[PDB]
Amino acid sequence: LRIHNPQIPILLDRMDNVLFLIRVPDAVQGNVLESLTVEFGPDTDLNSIAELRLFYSGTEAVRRQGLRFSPVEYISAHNVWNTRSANPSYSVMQEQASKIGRKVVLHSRQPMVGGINYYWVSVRMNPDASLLTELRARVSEVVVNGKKIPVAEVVRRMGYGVRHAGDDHSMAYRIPGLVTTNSGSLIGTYDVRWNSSVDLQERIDIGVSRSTDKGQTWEPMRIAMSFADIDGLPSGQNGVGDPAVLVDEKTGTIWVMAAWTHGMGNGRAWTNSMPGMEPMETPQLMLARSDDDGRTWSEPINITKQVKDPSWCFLLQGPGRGITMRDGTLVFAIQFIDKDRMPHAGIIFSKDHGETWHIHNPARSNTTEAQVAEVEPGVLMLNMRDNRGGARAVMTTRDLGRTWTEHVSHRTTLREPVCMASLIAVPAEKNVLGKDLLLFSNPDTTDGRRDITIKASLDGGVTWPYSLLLDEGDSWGYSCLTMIDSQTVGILYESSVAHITFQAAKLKAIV
Repeated sequence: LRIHNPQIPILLDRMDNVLFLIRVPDAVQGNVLESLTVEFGPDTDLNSIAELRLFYSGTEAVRRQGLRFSPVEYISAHNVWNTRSANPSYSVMQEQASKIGRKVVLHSRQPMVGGINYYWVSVRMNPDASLLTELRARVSEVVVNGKKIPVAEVVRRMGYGVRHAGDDHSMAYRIPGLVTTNSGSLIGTYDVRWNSSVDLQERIDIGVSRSTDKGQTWEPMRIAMSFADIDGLPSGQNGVGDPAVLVDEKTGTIWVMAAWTHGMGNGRAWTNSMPGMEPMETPQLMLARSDDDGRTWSEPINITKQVKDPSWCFLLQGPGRGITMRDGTLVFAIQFIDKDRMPHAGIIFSKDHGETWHIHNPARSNTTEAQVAEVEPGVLMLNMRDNRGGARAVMTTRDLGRTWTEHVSHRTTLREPVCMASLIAVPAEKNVLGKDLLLFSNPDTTDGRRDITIKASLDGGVTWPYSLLLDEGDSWGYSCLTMIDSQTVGILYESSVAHITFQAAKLKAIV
């Protein structure tokens, strides 16, 4: 008998969350799993827990290869009819408890099938529980047919599903970006993929979720940018996506940069984009600004003619977030497909608070999505998705992209499955550790998007000896980081439990 505690976020806004997965390998037909006791750690706040229920799932398919802790996904992150509770057709509730003591006993009575039997324990939190709650629990005993068969450290963390599949009648949400305003508000940005999860071209708008209480609650979604019916073309041929967001820091202005595709049938923009300058010729590089803390958004500003070389097939921002430099320069990461269809990553910047923008030179060939951070005063570090595979490319520039210098961590220190990644810099004076800090988040693998992990470095990205695993499950993998306050990191990412998941974690739990 085995018990697995999955390292996945426990969502405050869910009615079910997988706490324990239980596989009974070779049961005797008719034997009853009579009781099961879960024991919470001494420091666990029991007032934060609303409910605990035991579920009996069925048996297993005979040809399913390997040790498995479930026959199917119990709680869907894609079923637009229910992403918040367990699918009743996969799990049969055996008992549920609302009086949560230090120990909670759950009973079943189910006769049980010969061979593999699946059980699991769900936990529902109070919707107002602290997002910094750490939940330590274990199955202290299991009783099967009168016997206390043996059972044989996982720290669970909370989250909030800022966007679920089907929310507000949108099939999917993707490409998260996250920043903190000058007033302490959190701005979450993302694709609103209405008809499906497919990339541009399609009906896609830029959505914004705003929180003023460090992520405990999120205000209803706002459409910060849309071109639904610009020239009478279908909104499905007027999509805008892959947003990047930044805060000016001196002005307080919030900027969102996104790529608007016009026409293009129902094909993919990455391969159908062609050179030129006009909207019908090539995708447009668009900006939208908010000067009231993200509540209201301006009409789109088209900066294509400012920075796009006519020979490029495609110019777009690097999705996620941008930065303000110490000297006031606003900087986004950008990527462009050149005339030969070779992609390059770079940076776009403005020295006049967003009124005008400039691009110098590409950092590296055959790279796409990137994020930029100021490791040292006047030194920008570009961390790039590299098509060669296996590892992030890392380069630094002191002249805003005129010349680029390889970093020692380049193609070495940060593995990836070729996926978007987030990088931010936190000055010593702005965090509880009192040291210059880099924070990095991506799927910590070389193959497959899973194991979303925050990594920290105390020596400018040469070494990353601190990490925090957030999500075991498979996901679409994109993520974005910000500092909530001096003590806590916030991450908005595509998880195995919600299309757009927010989590907060104490800096001291990582370092």
